[PDB]
Formats: sequence, structure tokens, C-alpha cells
Amino acid sequence: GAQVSTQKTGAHEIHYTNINYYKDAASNSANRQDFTQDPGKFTEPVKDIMVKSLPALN
Amino acid sequence: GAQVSTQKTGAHEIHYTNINYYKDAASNSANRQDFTQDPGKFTEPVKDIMVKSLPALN
Amino acid sequence: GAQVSTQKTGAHEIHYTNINYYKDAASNSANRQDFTQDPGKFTEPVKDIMVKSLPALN
Amino acid sequence: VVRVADTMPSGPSNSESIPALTAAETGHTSQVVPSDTIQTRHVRNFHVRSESSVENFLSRSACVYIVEYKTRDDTPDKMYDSWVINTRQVAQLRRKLEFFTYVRFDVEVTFVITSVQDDSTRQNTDTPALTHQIMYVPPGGPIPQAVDDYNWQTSTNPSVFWTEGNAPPRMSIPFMSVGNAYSNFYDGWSHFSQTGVYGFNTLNNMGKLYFRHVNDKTISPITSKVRIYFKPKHVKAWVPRPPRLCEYTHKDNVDFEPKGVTTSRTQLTISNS
Amino acid sequence: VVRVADTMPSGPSNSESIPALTAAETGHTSQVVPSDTIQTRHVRNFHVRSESSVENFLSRSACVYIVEYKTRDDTPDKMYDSWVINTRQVAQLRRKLEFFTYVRFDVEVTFVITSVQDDSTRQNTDTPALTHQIMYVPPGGPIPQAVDDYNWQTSTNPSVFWTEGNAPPRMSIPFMSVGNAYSNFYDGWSHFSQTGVYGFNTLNNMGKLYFRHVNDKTISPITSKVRIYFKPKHVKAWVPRPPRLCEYTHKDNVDFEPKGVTTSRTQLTISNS
Amino acid sequence: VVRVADTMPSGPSNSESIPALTAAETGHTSQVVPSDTIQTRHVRNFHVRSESSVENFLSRSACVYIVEYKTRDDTPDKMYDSWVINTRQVAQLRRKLEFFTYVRFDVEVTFVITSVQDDSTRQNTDTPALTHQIMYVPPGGPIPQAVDDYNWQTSTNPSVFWTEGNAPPRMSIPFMSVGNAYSNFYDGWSHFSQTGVYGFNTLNNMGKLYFRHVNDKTISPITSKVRIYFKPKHVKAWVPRPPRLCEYTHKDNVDFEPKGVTTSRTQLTISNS
Amino acid sequence: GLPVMNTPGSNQFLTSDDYQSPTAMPQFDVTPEMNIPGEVKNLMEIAEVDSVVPVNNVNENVNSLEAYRIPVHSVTETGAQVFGFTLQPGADTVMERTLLGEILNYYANWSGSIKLTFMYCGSAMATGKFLLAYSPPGAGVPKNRREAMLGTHIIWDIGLQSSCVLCVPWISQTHYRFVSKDIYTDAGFITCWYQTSIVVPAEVQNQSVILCFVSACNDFSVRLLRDSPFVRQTAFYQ
Amino acid sequence: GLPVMNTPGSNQFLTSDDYQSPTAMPQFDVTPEMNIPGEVKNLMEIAEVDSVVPVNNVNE
Amino acid sequence: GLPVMNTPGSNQFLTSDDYQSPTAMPQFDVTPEMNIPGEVKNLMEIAEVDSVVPVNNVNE
Amino acid sequence: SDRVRSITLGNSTITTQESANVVVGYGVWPDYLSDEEATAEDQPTQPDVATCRFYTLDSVSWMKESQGWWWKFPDALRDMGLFGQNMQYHYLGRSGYTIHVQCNASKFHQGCLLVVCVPEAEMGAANINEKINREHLSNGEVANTFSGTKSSNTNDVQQAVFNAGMGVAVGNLTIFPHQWINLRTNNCATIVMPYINSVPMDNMFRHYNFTLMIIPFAKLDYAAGSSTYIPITVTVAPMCAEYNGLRLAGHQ
Repeated sequence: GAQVSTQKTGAHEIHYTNINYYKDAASNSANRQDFTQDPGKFTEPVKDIMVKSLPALN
Repeated sequence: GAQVSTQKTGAHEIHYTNINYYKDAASNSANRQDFTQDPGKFTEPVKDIMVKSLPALN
Repeated sequence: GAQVSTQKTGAHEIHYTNINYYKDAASNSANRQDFTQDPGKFTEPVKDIMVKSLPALN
Repeated sequence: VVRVADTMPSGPSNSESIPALTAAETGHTSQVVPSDTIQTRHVRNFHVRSESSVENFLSRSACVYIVEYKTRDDTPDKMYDSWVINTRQVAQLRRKLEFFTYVRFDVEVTFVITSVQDDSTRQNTDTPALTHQIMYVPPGGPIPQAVDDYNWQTSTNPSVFWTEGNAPPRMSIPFMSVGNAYSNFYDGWSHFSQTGVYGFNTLNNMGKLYFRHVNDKTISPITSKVRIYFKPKHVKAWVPRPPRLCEYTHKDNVDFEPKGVTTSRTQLTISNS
Repeated sequence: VVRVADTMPSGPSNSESIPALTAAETGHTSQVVPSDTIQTRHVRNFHVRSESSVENFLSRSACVYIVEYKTRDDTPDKMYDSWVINTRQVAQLRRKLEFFTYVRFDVEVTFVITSVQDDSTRQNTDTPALTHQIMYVPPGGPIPQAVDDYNWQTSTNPSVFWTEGNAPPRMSIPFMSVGNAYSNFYDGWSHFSQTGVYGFNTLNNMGKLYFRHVNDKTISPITSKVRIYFKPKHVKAWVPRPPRLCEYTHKDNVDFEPKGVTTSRTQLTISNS
Repeated sequence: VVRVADTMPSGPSNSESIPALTAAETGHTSQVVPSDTIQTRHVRNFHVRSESSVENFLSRSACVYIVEYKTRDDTPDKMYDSWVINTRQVAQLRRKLEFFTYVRFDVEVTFVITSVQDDSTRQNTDTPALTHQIMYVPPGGPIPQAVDDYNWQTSTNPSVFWTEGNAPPRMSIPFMSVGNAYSNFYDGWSHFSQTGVYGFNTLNNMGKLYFRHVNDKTISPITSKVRIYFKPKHVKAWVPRPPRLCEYTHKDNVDFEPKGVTTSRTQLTISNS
Repeated sequence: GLPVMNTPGSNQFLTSDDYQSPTAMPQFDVTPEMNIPGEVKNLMEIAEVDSVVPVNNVNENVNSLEAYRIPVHSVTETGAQVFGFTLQPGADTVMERTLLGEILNYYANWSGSIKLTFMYCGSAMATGKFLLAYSPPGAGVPKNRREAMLGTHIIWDIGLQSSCVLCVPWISQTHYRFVSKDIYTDAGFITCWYQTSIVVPAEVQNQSVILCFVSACNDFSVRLLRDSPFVRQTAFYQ
Repeated sequence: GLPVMNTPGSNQFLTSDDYQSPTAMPQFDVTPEMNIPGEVKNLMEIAEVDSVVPVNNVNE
Repeated sequence: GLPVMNTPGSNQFLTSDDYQSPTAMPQFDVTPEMNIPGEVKNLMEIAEVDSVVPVNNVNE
Repeated sequence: SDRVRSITLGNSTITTQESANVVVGYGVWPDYLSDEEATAEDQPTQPDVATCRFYTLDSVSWMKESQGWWWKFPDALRDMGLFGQNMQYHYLGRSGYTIHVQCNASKFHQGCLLVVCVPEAEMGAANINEKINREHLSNGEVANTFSGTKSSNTNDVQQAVFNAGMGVAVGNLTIFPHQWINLRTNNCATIVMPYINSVPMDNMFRHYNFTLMIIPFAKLDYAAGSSTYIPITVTVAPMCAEYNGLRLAGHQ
């Protein structure tokens, strides 16, 4: 019941071990490898989206 | 001699490790994942079972 | 997630175990088996390389 | 993975089918889903009856009896201390086990020991680590009679040695009933002439525990207090019963005084007052 | 593996396309890459927004409340000590959690206990190892009333025993909100006549902790101080808000005094001075 | 597995090839194998340059600074003790790191703490186990000002709790330089007018450590001494330089007094004397 | 048993742990998850949103809304300095309390490009052009307009499009900067200048208000956590 | 040996444990199991049975 | 639990350790690596470079 | 071009000729409760014509020296038609919104507003330990008003424009759905705000869901011959409304 994933190392210069022990999900370790983002609902909160080339509400 | 089963997590949002160590069954952990039920011998303790549409001993 | 490599033993007279535990690379052990060398940029720092048989800037 | 039942949709109805009318005079408990009284929508309900199972309800560590015994005194019976093994001396664990008539569980015992230094003239001692011995004794075993009596040797009996400053001890106990289930209720006598004792006590027969200090006569008495925490597991229970209303009186019977069935209202019809 | 955006090359331009001119009067935040103002080269940028995620930003252990209680005194309320569970009494952890309006996190609690010997006539004692009990109590549970009261028995409640000289205790707590997210902000009342209390306090309902010494009446009082370190994890947060400018006043409201928006310059135009 | 070079066989020679004559006036270091001067045999040499690598040469734990601080005194600055993080205060670790101009290493820190009881009237105490807190502080962090000041709370900062009687603490530190390599040498100023300080000190910027006793005001002061052992690993080093001849003077410069280049012989030609 | 020996590092509590701890109440029936709109998974989504900088913080205008107004008016000749401020997002007295300044005050080492956005809130009939420069350090602060246009600048006109964008690029020796006030890493000196004056016709007021916005570009980053210097408490909040 | 280090959480007793403890009397010949009618595996089977409410609780 | 017993050698600090220790600041965004000319991977590359011997060390 | 915008909701239509855009909340359009998030079980009433329509609130004036306004918005529509009735007779209510704010000015006027729709805007009191009355956080469609100085009244909301009531920095108050009514280009401002809450269906009297804040940054500056009275008119319309738990009238 092992899980192997890459460590966090920098660019231009691994495969650790994770075994889930306790019988719950509140004992699972902190998911500190979620790098996902989408600034599409804090920027561009709009209908009729801009083009950046048109004069943008001319 | 490993056993893999799912953890208890909620709906809409695992696979832990269990190894049986000691040489008896009184050392095995508490089976806290038995969700089975049947209220057929505390409700409906009857012969000539009701239909819920018929007038039920008319 | 195991890695097997040879131990350091002398000539004319092994296969240890290494498992990467922690979630970073600053926790990985010291890489004390890098025997590589190249004295080509501290000796011969030159253009028009010598031959050792020619009289070497005759 | 077992969910609770969902809600099915319903509509305007005019039928001879009557979920509202039932015969409670047969002992049949009616089975009306809320989709048969008013117009309920579609509900995808994800409740799981998880923490209400008979395993989850009783597998919690609960105290049963406090045991107090000192390391040096004037009388030999105030040194070590025994206890006859029973679960019916604290009303919480007893009341949680008295939903049922018969149960089948393995016991997982955990002792928690605290040492209190007594008051004397010479309390400024350099005391080493205390040591404790807990000798299980099956029914009919030898009777320890002192802290230095040679019956504490444990040639066969289960024992445990603990030193203060560690995690508390823990051991498991398998199913030891000679029948098929631990009878929390037995309506009968002991003699076949329907005489003797009435229990509830005829079928205890569990054996007894013993406690002593392994250390010798110290120069300062230390009051020791050990707490026993039963923790059942692998539990199967049969033929339930309603819980107890009146308060308890003793451990060897079921006797009580009558209690009012609830607390009064002083009104009968609610209003905005 | 997610990188930041690179830099695309640009050149001399004369277009009707105007990245510089935008309409900020629509609430749209402009999206000008530096490749549209001046002639930027090709940059292969390997920055990773790693240590700015909402998981990485809040999953640090932070103190919430210090608890002080002695092992023998004259009054029974200065022995054990309780605490109502809330995160809004220290401005650092509170201010880090008040970026958001609603959060969903599991709590991982760690207690750090220190024992200070008080001053008396007879401080030269031979003191054994202290022991601590931390009994969680759900909302509506029994009220402990002494250090020897029989409500400390933990027939069901979560507890932990620690002995001084080890690693500090640690336990996890799952998501316990009855809604869907811990409301750091609730704009409303408690009574449906829009009266009662205003909070922010109507939706705390977390229960309370209790602390006591398991050891008996010692011959020298020892001041005990335990520190609680919350450590959230598995964090999802929604609908953010700007941080707090003015200083805090209390724990059960949001009230304050007005603070100047920044520190003044005494000039407005920079120069070589 | 990399061996050293072997010895190739040679014989009587009369050639125009001259390994003995070279031009050292070009900076080229000559490459004469002993198989070109005299008649050397075949040697199968199994030496491995193992314990001379840059990883093996520097990955040893070395002390940097002793920190001394007591648990109760009259002045608040003799209690806790801080230290600004630098490797240039002990000549052994500094001299081993000053072969090179730039290095890239992760640091693995180990603290070794000893407690000395001071002399007073009432040294016969019953002292419990001491506790130590080591709070890392990044550059610009809050300044602790007492042993009871509320900046020791570590809402974000790295800290470690140790209890006397265990293995010493150990933590790792990744590569924290803002450039690309820890500059052991920087020939330049701080101000762009070529003024200010000259270092070697402009590029330290490492932050500082702090030490305190977690325990309260004891009735007897105990002198605590903690030793910091840096242990680099994963080491890459560039552009070397000869070691230092003259002794060191300070930590924030390279200044010295002139030393003779070696010790004299009082003769110049060896003989049987 | 099993032959095991501890290492230096056993029996310590560290703030940045990632170790699995047991639960206190097992088999806990977790309440379901709900799709709430406006989810944040990165604070960098928050840091790249426009927000108003208190530029006019001069001698008790901070105890009012006056601090956000940048006044501008018709001049006699040309070419004066309306405003100007150092570029230190976290150590300035101008962008200290803005949202970018708050988030970077929770950090220590940052990098990436910064956008400024200038809404013009004057009348609908007045025009004027404004030189929005950026002078990288090494030299001082440019004292007149002739010294100001030798940096990264933009010449912005006022028309239908009321807001400009000066997108400050990334010109730096190191990859990352410092938040705190120091000497080794200095950034740049924004200085705004009249390209022309403000020509306004009759029966309109002379003076107007320019606003300033701030945000971050696509490659903005922060590296080290710490505590922010804004939390100043004394006791607990009973 | 084996390089192991404890965590905060070692040497504590918790009420809701699920950890395997050794037996005190090994190889114990367990008495057989009997099919008793009326088995409860969930208290919710008990909670869904009709029972009479004391409604008229007015002043003794 | 797991049956383990320590060996002579537990709870000591040694100078030549090679044991994995936890990080203090996790997920640390390491600055990138740069190709610097003149890399040393062995001190024996340095020891085989010509250098001048002070032979005439006679009485100041 | 896209300056002319029309919105039809039921039997009330807003036509503007100098709009800016429509800010759709945090990207999510209003929607009825899908049954993956269903909590209660009885059938809700979705009127959809007599409820999803534009209701006009009171109009306030903007002089040279006005400081701000705030409206609580599940409460300011307490007594506006069948939205008000179906607020009263039920127990749980879920609805989106659609804010529109009319404010017009000529070309010889200048100034700029700021229309921010802040969820869960819990405001601090004027004194530190005083209980706020219900008639000062809201007054229905009667608008409250900020005070630019340090307000020190009894039983009153802390009125300060440089704190926005919550003690936040008011320049940083643009993280929410915001628009700028700069008077040189725009006639109005439109915010379509979906229902953000931690519970799926909530009551509409005990809970104040959000607060619409109009705070002027550029003051209404104009000549000595123009028209002084320039009003501000706000008209909103709920969306996707539904109501759970019909009971007897009142609230207590």
C-alpha cells in the first residue's frame, strides 16, 4: 500500500515513500504540493470579455 | 501479509495499511467499519405482512 | 521505493538499502560516492595544447 | 459503504391508498416515508449511519473502580489492595452496557497509576522509581496474604510490571464466559429449590485482581491510586431493552426507589408564553 | 509541476493595438505582460509559486491561549483551569485566518507544558514526575467542579495523559462545523427579532477544554503553564477579503478605534533628498 | 568505481622526445608520468581517491559559536542569548571553507546543550528537567526583548523544543542565498559611491538565532551552554584559492598582520648533520 | 524485537512538521462539501487584483479619505513633478498598507513585475498628457523632466480611455529581492511628470483627481514566510 | 539498528484508540458462537421502534 | 505496536554521520543553479597544480 | 458598440446608454439549488415572475461633502412586494441578485464613485463595548451614511470612511465585485452577485447576507452655475429565488 511521488527540488539541478497509517482522513498528511491556480474569477470577472487589442469599451 | 482497504471519508470530497501482528484474534483491532443493518425484526415482527396501501387489518 | 547500490569496499577482497523518507531534497543524505574528476581546467588551461613529445613552444 | 435512504418525489394525489391510517394495535411499527404526507422534492442524502453502530457505541475506555493502597503502613491489608472483577459499580459504563440482555465482547484493559507522597516528618527523601505488580487470579486461585507472601510468584498467572514514567500498560482479554454471552441480566436463583441469592450475581464468576508495590519497606509512605479502564471490542449484542430510569443502589442486585417518569411542565398546551 | 509564465520577445511596433489604454471603470483588472511596453528579451523563468499556496500559508503551528493552574492552593478554581475553544484571542493566527470569509480545515493540536516550582518554606522536596489530563468536552457536557470530582472519568470524552520528560502530545481534530465551513464572519443576530447578541459569536459553538493535575495534594505548589498550538491542514478557503488595518479590541466582536490609513511622508514629491 | 592511473612499462630509450624539458613560462603544468624518467615496472595500483572529494572533505560537524545564558539573574539580557548567524568566527571551519571563492551547500544544524549549576546558598534543590527553545528569526523579524515577552510565540518561525536527557536536536537548512552561491569573498562596497563598509559583510544577511529557557524563575540559577555544529552536505564548489597563511583578526573583514612565509632552516644545504 | 536506534532530532516539536498524528474521535461522519463560488487556491490570485494606493499621505490626510486623491491642475509653463515614490512593496510609506503591500509583508523574498494603473477622474472636457517614468537605481532621483525621460517611461494621453497601464518590467541583478529596508537591493523610483499642462474650457473647475492602482504580472513570486510587522498586541483579548 | 525518531503523540493514552495490544492468555480456546434471535448490529434499529411519550406530565 | 529494541549506539551524536534529518522550512523554492566556470569536484585537481616552494628560508 | 445594454427581468426593464460592463460576481451565474446540495425535503416555491423583477429603493443626494452609504441586502427589501411577503411567510430563502445603480451627470461635472458588494460585512460599533441597535445597521430602503471623521455616537455604527466599518483598509476594498462610476464616461454600474453563503438555504431576517457600499473617492466638483442636486438611485432585482418552510407570519 505504498505511494511514490517526486520531491520538491529546484530547476536545472527523489521519489520518496508515503504509507497511510491511521484509519481516518484527518490523520493524512498536509497536501503541500497543490500548485494549481486560475485568476479567472478575481481578474476578468466580466461578461463580454476584453481582447487587450480592441479599445475595451470604446 | 498486508491488507489494504479504504479510509472513512465523506461524500463529494485513502487505502491505508493493516498488518496483523500478534498470534491471536483478541489482539486484532476493533472492526469499526460494519455499517450493515436490517430493521426487519424490530419493525415488522409479524406474520401476514402489511402492504402500506391496503387498509392494514381492515 | 527502494534503491540498492554497492558499499565502499577495497580491491581484491554489500548492496545496502536506501529509502528516501522526508518530503524535500535538503533531507536527502550526503552524496559521498562521487569519485569523478577532470584536471583539464587547472592543468592545461591553454590554447594550442602541448604534445609532451614536441619541444613545447620551440 | 452504506448510505441512508433518499427522498423520492411525490405529487398531488387522490387515492384509496392510505399511508396515514395504520393499525398500531398489532405491534407493527408503521413505515411512512415523508414522501407520502406532503409534496417532498428529490433529496440526494449522503448521511452514513457510521458512529451509531454497536461497535462504535461501546468501544470507548471507561473507568470501573479506583484502587488505593500505600507502600508502608501499620496493617498488612492497607498495603496491597484487591478487587473482584465486575463492570457494575460505575453507572456510566454499566448504563451503556444495559441496553442489551446478552453481549459478546473481548476486553482490553488499561491501568493508569498515580503516586501521591504522604505527609510525615521526613518527606525530603531521594526516592527511586516505583514498581507495580498486577496479578490476575482465576476463580479458586491462591489468596495473597501479605506484600511478602510467596503467592505473588506467578508460576502461571497473568501479571504485569510497570515503572512510573512510561506509557500506561495495556493488555487484552478474550471472551471468558462459560456460556455463550456475558449475561447482564439473569432472572433466577442459585439453589434448585429456588432459594439462595437472586441475581445477576450467580453468574458473575470472573475472578479477581490484586495490586502491590514490588519495592520494599520505604522510609516514607506513598499513596498509590490505580484506575482500571475497560475497553470492549469485536462486539455482538442481542435482544435489547430500554435503558434504566431510576438511579442505582448496589452492585449485586437491581433494587431501587421509584422515580417520577420525567420532569413536569406545569402546563399542558403550548402558546407564545 | 507548474511554472510561472515566461517572457515573450517583442520589437519595434506602431499599431492601433493599445495594451496601455484600458477601462478600469468596469472593474476588469488589466493584464499587461511586460512584453508590451518596452522591448523585452526572451526569459526562461523557472519560478514556482510553491510557498504561497493556501495550504502552505496557514499550515504553521500557532499559539492561541496560555493556561495557568497550580497543583495545590487554597481555592478549588485556581487548581484546574478551563478554556473555551476559540481561535480569536491572538492577533497573529486570527489575522492570518481573516483573509477569508469561509474556510474548511482539520485541526491538529499540540500542547506544550512547563512546570515552575513556586516559592515556599519547604521547596527542597523529592518530587516525582507530574502527570496532566486534558479532557475535551463537547457542547453541553458535564461541568467539572473540582480536581477530585467524578466528572473527570472520561467514559466517552477525548482525553490525553502526558508525563513530563517526553515529546509533547499531538492529536488531530476533523472538520466539526455543523454547516459547511467555519464562519470567520457572520453578519446577523441570534434571535429572529433581530435582537440578542451580534456576532461572530452566535456560531462559535466549539466546546471547551479542561486541564488538571492527576497527582494528589503535593507538599509544594507547582505553577503549570500549558500552551496550545493549532495547526490546520487540508485547507480549502473561499471568497477572500482584505486584511485588518486597525488593532483588535475583544474576542466576541469586531469593534475598534479608527487608525490612520498609513504613516505620513511629510513630502509628496521625491528628490535626491 | 574510479581508480587512479596505473604505471606503464618503459625501457632504454634514445629519442628526440623530451618529457623532461617543458615550458613552465606558459602556465601549463607539466604532465610527466614516472614511466618517462627511469625504467619503471608494471604496477597495478588500486588506490581510489575516495576521501579527498569536496563532499567528503567538508561534511564534518564543526563548532561555530558557544552561547552562554542563565535561567535567573538580575538583568534581562543575561537570561536569554542571541547570535547572528555566521561561519566566520572559528578558524578551523572558516579555514576549511576558504579554499574556495563560491560554494553551494545545505546546512544541517545540531545543538549540544550542557547545564552547569551555579554556586549559591541554597544549591540543594529538587530541580525538574530543563527545557530549551531555539527560535530562528529571518532578516527583519521581531526582536525578543525578555524571557516573558510575547514575541517568542512562533506563529510562523522555525523553533525546536529539547528536554535534557535525550539525543541532541538536529534540523536541516536548505540553500538560502539570494544569489547562486554563498560568497565567502566579495570585493566591493555597499553604497554605489564606493563608500560605506568593505566586505565580506555586505552579503552576510543570514538572520539570527535566539535562545531562552522555557521554564520559569527557578530558585537557583543554572548556567546553560549550547554549542552549534554546522554540517554541510550536497556540496558544489567553484574557482578555488590558496589557504590563508596569516592568522585571523576579526569576523567582519580580512585584516591581519604580516607573518613570515615559513620557519627558517639556519642552513641551506643538507648533509649528514 | 527490531534493531532500531534514535537519531539527533527525536523528541522535539517543530512548527513546520508534516507528520501523521492520530485522530481523537475516529470514524467521524464528515459533513458534505459544498460548491462555494469564489474559491482561492493560491494567494497569488488575490495579489494580482487592482487596489488603490494611498499616495497623498502628507501630514494628517491619512485620518480621512483625502489620502487617495492625487491632485493635479493647470500649471504656468510645463514639466513639474506631481507625485513620486520609492518602489519598496513592504518597506515604503506609500504602498505599505495596500493589498500587495500586506501580502508581501507576510513574505521576505519576492520577484516579478508590478503593474500600476492610473484612472483619471477629472472632467469630461479637459485634456493633458503625463510622463510616467521608472528610473532604476545607481543614479539618484531625477530632479527635472529631462532627467526623467532617460528611463523606462510611458507617455499617457487622456481621452475616452480614462485609465493607463505602466507595466514596470523586471531589471535586476539577482532573481529575488528583499521586502525589508536594506541597501544591497534597491528597485526604482517612480516619478510622474507633466508632459503638457491641463487645458480646460470655461465654466469647469480647474483642479482634478488622479487615482493609482497596483497589481502583479504573470511572473510574480514570493519565497520565505515570516510574521508581518503590523501585529502589535500587549495582552490577551478577554 | 533502524533509524527511527518519535513524534509528538508518543507515550499517551487516548480513549478512542484502535491499536493492537497483546493478549494476556494466549491460544485461548474460545467457546463457540450461538445463533441468538434478535440481533442488534446498529442502535438505529432500536431507535426506529414505536414507544410511548409521556405527554401529560403536569404537576405530579 | 512493533517489537523493536535499541542497540548500544542509540542517542549519541557523531561527527561523521550520514543520517537523514527533517527540514525546518518545507517546500523551499530553491534558487536555480548556474554554470560557473572552474568547478572543483576533487581537491586532487587542486593539488596537482604547480606552485612555488620557499626553498631559501635561511635566518630572516 | 457595447455601451447600450438592456436587461429584462419579469415586467421591469432597465435601458442604459452609457453603461460599462456587467461584473458577474466571481464568475458564477445564479442558479437554483441542485439536489447534490439538498438539505431540507419539502417542496419550495419558485415564483419567478412576481419575485425576479426590479425593485427601486430610496434615492439619496450627493453634495460636495457627502461621505458614503451602505445598504444591507436581504433586509432592505423587507417590504417590497411579494418578495417581501414571501420573505415573511417562509423560513429559509435562497436568491441571487442583480444590482443596478443609476447616477447621471453632465460633461461639465466631475467625480467618481465606488460600488462594492461586500459579503458578510460585519461592522464595528462606535463605542468599544456597546450593543448596536437594529435601526442603525439598516433602516430598510432608507440609506445609512458614513461620517468622515471619528464618529463617537451612542448605540451607533463606527462611521469612518477610512475604515469601511469593518476596520479594513478602504483602499484595499476592491477585492469584491466592484465598479467605478467615474462621471466622465459612465451612466450606471451593474453587479450580478450570486448567493455566497456557508449554508445552502438560510433565513432572510436573522442573517444579513451582504452590504452594498457606495463610497465617493473623487468629490462632486463643479462650477458655480451647474445643477447642484445630483441624486443617486439604486434598483436591484433578485434572481433564481426559492423559499423553503412555509409557516405562520411574523418574525420573533
